[PDB]
Amino acid sequence: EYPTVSEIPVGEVRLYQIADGVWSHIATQSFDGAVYPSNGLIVRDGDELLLIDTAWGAKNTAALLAEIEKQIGLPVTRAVSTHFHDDRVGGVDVLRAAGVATYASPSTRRLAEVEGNEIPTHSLEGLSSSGDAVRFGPVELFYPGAAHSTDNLVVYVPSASVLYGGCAIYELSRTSAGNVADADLAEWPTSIERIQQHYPEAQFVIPGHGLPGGLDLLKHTTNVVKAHTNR
Ligand SMILES: O=C(O)/C(S)=C/c1c(Cl)ccc(Cl)c1Cl
Ligand SMILES: [Zn+2]
Ligand SMILES: [Zn+2]
Ligand SMILES: [Zn+2]
Repeated sequence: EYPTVSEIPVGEVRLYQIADGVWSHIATQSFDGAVYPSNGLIVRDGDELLLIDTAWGAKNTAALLAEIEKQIGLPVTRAVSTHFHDDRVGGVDVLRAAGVATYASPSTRRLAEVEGNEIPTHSLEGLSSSGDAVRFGPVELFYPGAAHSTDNLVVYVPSASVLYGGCAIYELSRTSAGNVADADLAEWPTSIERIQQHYPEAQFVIPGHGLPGGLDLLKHTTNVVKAHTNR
């Protein structure tokens, strides 16, 4: 029932209800002649919504907002980008022009600036050291350490036991490493270990791209990363 890469045409956005007031949003994008899926999260915050990550681009993000307006009908007041790559911050300008307050760690904002990507406005405090956790409305933000990127955060929704690992977590069908240009391969397994240590009760784990599963995705990503390490 979860929408796959092949069912979403580029430009469109699907929403998937996970629990009471917890959705993921799924989009697609073309890169080097191939089509990739991309996940984000939507968490109800009273009568407002917390957005996790853009839909990979200005066009997709504008369509994500229109789809939230149509399907949920509650305002997105804040948004967090979980690291600095285009699939997480591409569309921040759209969010900001819509009146959304955009957030990311100081590291993420700096790395986005250096990369020439869109820069979230607000700086998240309390996430400077590996293992740091901070509450942000209806979710907990967690810096597990460097993994897919030095700045990657993961998001936990306590009300529904939903762990959003972002691009630090691979889907099961991905058996080889993606683009690891900005990754810390040496530390990636340890960082996943921290996620496991801090959210062992997680029932529903969302990767940055592809289908969700359980906590098996953590060990799965460790296997792929270590396999790539021995390439
Ligand atoms: O594998 C991933 O999860 C990501 S975000 C890969 C990537 C990188 Cl490393 C740089 C740039 C862009 Cl656009 C993307 Cl998609
Ligand atoms: Zn990335
Ligand atoms: Zn503001
Ligand atoms: Zn990604």
